[PDB]
Amino acid sequence: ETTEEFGNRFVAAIDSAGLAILVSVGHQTGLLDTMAGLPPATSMEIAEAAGLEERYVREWLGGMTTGQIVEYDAGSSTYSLPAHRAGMLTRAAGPDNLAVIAQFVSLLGEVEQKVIRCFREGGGVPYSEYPRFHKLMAEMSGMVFDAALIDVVLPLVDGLPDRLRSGADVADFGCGSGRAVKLMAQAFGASRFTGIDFSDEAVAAGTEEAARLGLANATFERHDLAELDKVGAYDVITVFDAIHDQAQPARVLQNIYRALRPGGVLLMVDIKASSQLEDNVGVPLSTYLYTTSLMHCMTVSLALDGAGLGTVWGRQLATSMLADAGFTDVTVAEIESDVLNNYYIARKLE
Amino acid sequence: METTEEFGNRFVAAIDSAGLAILVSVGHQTGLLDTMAGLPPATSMEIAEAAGLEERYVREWLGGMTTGQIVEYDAGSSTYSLPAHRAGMLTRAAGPDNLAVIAQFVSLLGEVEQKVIRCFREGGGVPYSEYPRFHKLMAEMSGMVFDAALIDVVLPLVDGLPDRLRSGADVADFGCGSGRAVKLMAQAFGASRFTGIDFSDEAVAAGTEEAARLGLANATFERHDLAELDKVGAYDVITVFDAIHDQAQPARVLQNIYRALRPGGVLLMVDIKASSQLEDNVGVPLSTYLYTTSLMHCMTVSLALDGAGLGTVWGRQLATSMLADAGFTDVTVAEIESDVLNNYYIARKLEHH
Ligand SMILES: Nc1ncnc2c1ncn2[C@@H]1O[C@H](CSCC[C@H](N)C(=O)O)[C@@H](O)[C@H]1O
Ligand SMILES: Nc1ncnc2c1ncn2[C@@H]1O[C@H](CSCC[C@H](N)C(=O)O)[C@@H](O)[C@H]1O
Repeated sequence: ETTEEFGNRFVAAIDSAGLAILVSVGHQTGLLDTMAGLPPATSMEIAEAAGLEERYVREWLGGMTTGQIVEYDAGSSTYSLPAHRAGMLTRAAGPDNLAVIAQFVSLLGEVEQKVIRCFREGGGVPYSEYPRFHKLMAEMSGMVFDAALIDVVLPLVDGLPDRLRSGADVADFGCGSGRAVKLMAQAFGASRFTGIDFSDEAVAAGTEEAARLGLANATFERHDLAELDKVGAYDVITVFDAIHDQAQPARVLQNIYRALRPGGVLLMVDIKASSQLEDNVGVPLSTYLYTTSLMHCMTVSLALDGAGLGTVWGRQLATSMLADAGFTDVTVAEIESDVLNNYYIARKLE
Repeated sequence: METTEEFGNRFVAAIDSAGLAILVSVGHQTGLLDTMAGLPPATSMEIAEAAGLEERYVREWLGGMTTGQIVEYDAGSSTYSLPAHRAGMLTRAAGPDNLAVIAQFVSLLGEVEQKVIRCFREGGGVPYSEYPRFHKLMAEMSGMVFDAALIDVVLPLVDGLPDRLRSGADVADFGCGSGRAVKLMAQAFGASRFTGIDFSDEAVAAGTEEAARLGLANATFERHDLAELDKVGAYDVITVFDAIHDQAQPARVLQNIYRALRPGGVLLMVDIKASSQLEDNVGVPLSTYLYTTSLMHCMTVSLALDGAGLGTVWGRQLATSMLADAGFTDVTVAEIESDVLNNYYIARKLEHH
């Protein structure tokens, strides 16, 4: 490219950056929701529907309109959210709602300055500086869990579903807020599940939902995955997007191997990307992935003097690290439902 | 006709793009972009050592920069380069031309999203006090622009203004802020007398110290609320830079500028280049960015004060109308081709008494 072209590109980028933010706001406010449930309408009409300050809404619509998400009729002075677009930005779109992931732009922006300090000074930014994250992660993750865990993900392991039905001891490591555990515990009443996280927040949350639903077969424990006394205690262990952000990932992978009874199974769902940089160029979401890794997944590990592999550790490294942990039978799967993650299946001999 | 499959891709690209912004915003603040411009193809290690920064962070930054396509990468030799054509628009060496500066605003708007959202629900707005890093940055980049072209480009737009100031005329700058404007003019025009007005004492005191330090007798500063001025036929010349749309009571301020001017006096108000019609702004670069800073900042700061909240994109048609409401029956709107972000509204006051 030449110079004129870059500026256009880079200017457009700034406009896109702003657009992202606007979408996140539309999500959190239910504007995007409200508009999907509406015909063409005026700023005041849309504000009234959403139960919001028209003024704020008016400017929102402006940005959305220039960014070509919303459509405004110059003649009638009404705005409209094209349906083909509303099914990609609304809660009702289930897993398809892309407005969720835009929330991360602001969340990452919140620590730009603390991050820049680590470029100069080393160390990293701890989890406690990202209070909003648990909720976003739960939501981002929750989309794929409700959509696909029980009927798509668990069936990737032959006979696992049957096994659960029969009864088995199952553990979710780095469980977060216990969503997957809650779904599985209702789904398989004869199996007993335990979820583990080092957060009080997550354990509280997962711990709570179960209290509410009376799911006896769900139980929650706070532990650090790098140090555990579980030996041969689980037939099945899952870990959903928790490995790359660990401080001592190889150790957790050893700790998983020990806690599995022989013939047991590890299902690690982690981000899909190459461990080689060149291979990620022009792939959608890579720039977003590296950003988050730098501003979150990469730094939170480093803050504990950890490994800091980041979000983009990749397939190659991830697999050979399962090899190193003792998993001699390892296969990688993917699903249409989740474009982001690989689904690594790893077995322990009997 | 755009297809949903198609939108998804555009919006994912958008998602990628926001991250790319932040990376550049970081690269500039870190001094990384500046650093690479001065290097030959090098390794993540070499680049981090060259910049005096932590390699691991530099590496994550480099990766995104590579995927975003800004930075080029020879995987064969594990080296990166910043192409000269790109280095040009992201380096501090471009002074005012550095694009990288504006990227910093993604995080700055990021930092207030939660408070802004609350506003949708409860009204009011986010107070000016919560935006210190934002203010200091604007002022730093305007300041370069003033250094770059105020005397040789901006003032000459007002026909016969260089002479008026050369001979010596009574000048005021409203919303002077840091005061860079006042300094440059008072340097270039020893004959004229300048006054800087702002209501932030910090700024006022600051300027006064700067004035005295440089020994400029002609420069002066005062703390006033622009909306509460009682000045009457004090100034031959009044300059206002990008400080009207943010006001609580803009109409009043314009009415106060009319009143403070002498008959035969001139107002130069610099403000954002946009239409007041929404339709007109679609397809014009940066429209989205501006509507965003407005909702996210310029609009709310006013609303916080029960203000007008006209916003960053109040536009030309509304600005001109407002001037006339204020009393100016003679107004021309100038543009400079180089500057695409601002309109230079030149409003003249009638000579009779
Ligand atoms: N050292 C550690 N010990 C236990 N949990 C850890 C940990 N380091 C990170 N984690 C967990 O890693 C999780 C990342 S996100 C949570 C994953 C969850 N399956 C979901 O999709 O919501 C965090 O919730 C955190 O609790
Ligand atoms: N009501 C008011 N009275 C006086 N100054 C005001 C004001 N409202 C806003 N301002 C000024 O608006 C300024 C922000 S913009 C500053 C413009 C400056 N000449 C530049 O181009 O860098 C603040 O410094 C503040 O002093």
